[PDB]
Amino acid sequence: HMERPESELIRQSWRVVSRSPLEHGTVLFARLFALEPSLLPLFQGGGQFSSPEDSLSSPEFLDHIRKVMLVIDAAVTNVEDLSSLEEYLTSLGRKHRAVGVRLSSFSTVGESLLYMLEKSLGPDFTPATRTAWSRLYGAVVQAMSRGWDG
Ligand code: HEM
Repeated sequence: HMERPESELIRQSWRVVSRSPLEHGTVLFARLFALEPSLLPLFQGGGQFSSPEDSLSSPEFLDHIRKVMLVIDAAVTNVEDLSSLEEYLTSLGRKHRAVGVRLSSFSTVGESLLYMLEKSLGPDFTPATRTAWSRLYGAVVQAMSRGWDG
């Protein structure tokens, strides 16, 4: 349950972001690392003390930014009803727990998301657009938090 006018604020703004997902994704992660810098070591080359062993164990950053935005894409596609994605999102959450990402970190992503959108859109980031994106992202996180034994 999210109604057409709000779904449409989301579809439109996402269209602008979708012109350049890596560029905007990089803004999201930069804010993210400013807020939680301890997440950096989870990516290939994000360590101060790591060998080339991480390159295969760990995700590469720009590649993973693509994956993040693809998942957000699916959420947008299902903005009006998100239940067909809960299976997946519960599975994705489990993966993030498995490699040491705290649930609390996904809040920091939310802020970073709103920050990216705000930079991306300026006055077009209307209060209703911000609120709707909180609801949408919160719903995504809700589904994902299922993978944390909770
Ligand atoms: C602090 C935030 C985040 C960190 C540190 C992070 C870190 C990682 C890491 C380390 C992996 C590799 C997982 C593995 O192969 O075991 C990964 C995979 C992934 N992440 Fe994230 N992630 C974050 C947020 C997100 C968010 C918000 C999304 C989507 C909404 C996302 C989507 C993905 C996807 C799709 C994969 C691929 C997993 C697969 O192949 O099944 N991540 N993430």
